[PDB]
Amino acid sequence: MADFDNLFDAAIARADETIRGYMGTSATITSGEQSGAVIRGVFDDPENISYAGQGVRVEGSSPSLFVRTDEVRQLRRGDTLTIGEENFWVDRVSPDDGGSCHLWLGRGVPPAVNRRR
Repeated sequence: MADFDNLFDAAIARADETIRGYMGTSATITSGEQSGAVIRGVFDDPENISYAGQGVRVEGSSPSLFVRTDEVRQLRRGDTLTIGEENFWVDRVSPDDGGSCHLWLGRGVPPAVNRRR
């Protein structure tokens, strides 16, 4: 469970806080215009509780995606993307002048995800 970690983790961090938080998400943008851009970022669901007591939310209705550059911004509506499972969709909005740095996604985690083992 714990091996090959420099040396220790008590009198070296001089902090001891904020450890959990595994990351490493890959998302790919494929639009009818210029499909061929791989971005990093994961899915976020405000609602949180997506198990029981659903069909209303009254708190979380749409999930956002966290990006680390400025490509998702270009991910204008009507663009399909693939992440991990290989399914990400731009839920963003643009009544006329699109360009919001909110990044609201719509997922459709399907079976086919190019597995290898």
